[PDB]
Amino acid sequence: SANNPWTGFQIFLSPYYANEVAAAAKQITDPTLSSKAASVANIPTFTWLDSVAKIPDLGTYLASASALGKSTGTKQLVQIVIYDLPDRDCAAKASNGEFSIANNGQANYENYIDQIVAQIQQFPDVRVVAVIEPDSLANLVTNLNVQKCANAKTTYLASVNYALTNLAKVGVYMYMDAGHAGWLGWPANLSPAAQLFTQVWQNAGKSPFIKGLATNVANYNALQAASPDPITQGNPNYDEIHYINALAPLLQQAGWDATFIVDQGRSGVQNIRQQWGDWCNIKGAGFGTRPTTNTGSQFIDSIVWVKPGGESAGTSNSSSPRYDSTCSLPDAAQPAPEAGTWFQAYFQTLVSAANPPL
Ligand SMILES: *[C@@H]1O[C@H](CO)[C@@H](O)[C@H](O)[C@H]1NC(C)=O
Repeated sequence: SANNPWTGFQIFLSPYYANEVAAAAKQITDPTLSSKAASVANIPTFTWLDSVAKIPDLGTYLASASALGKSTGTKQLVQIVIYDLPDRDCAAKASNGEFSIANNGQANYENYIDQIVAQIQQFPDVRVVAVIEPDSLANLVTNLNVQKCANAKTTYLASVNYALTNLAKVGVYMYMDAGHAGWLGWPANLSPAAQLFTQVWQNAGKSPFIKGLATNVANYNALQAASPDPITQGNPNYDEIHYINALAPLLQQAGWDATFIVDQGRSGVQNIRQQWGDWCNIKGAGFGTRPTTNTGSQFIDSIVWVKPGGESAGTSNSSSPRYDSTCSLPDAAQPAPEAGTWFQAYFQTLVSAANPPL
């Protein structure tokens, strides 16, 4: 499109990830690998607003970015993920997230959005790009047979609508999460997905700030695979570029000339999964293509690193109350610590296996 949110802006580097990376790199004993690892702190990532507790951090990042821009003559851009739906991650094998539909979820989520808007409102010289609710709307395409998802459907739609509608009022550029090629990219899932995303876009007023969709968030697919990963058999859309090429025209027909961003943060190593749906701490993953607006496609505004690599996605301990058995599969790195905590060995392999090399 004419207006790529990233062009002309300097991406604010997460200091939280930078601190995690610095602490991680000093523990890497091989000096050559340690230096490569340290350099990861210079690669832009998205900040996940996974709870209300993260909102004060957002405020600090907006204010810091504003000052860095003035000190360097640049216009700054802060990258965030909105990730706090009630009954979050409805198809996952364990509940997570501070809000529940049964305890005033809608009002509490609205207040979470309101607090985010109240921060963003104060820093108009900083641009914000937001990924809207990973692991939400895609479940409403393929997973309505999952009772928790069926029961969450109206809340997910209302809450995502509230986020889109209110973040647009402060000029946030938004990409709704849209799963990945092995989820919504199956040819038979394209049209139901397009229908859902278009209805969501319509309900939020077709705001021009709703730029399009984010794909492969927190996943491992290739953008453009050299050859199809065996996990993809049966799906002609075996990588993200095939998925995006197939979905984009369906959105265009609705009057939404949508554009896309694609996570490649953990896509450096292909052919590492037994089944396509295996999502947790996949062993042997490497950092992938660095963020860039040189995307190879009319439809793609940026390759991005949405999920920061090194933070565990779930414990492998089957005794944890938060245990999801996906995290103990033969292709999951084990032992793995609780979700959100640093996973040092996984990070070191992400660095070692980076492609292109760090
Ligand atoms: C596994 O889970 C139980 C309870 O959640 C805990 O007591 C135990 O120490 C955990 N073991 C590891 C290695 O995390």
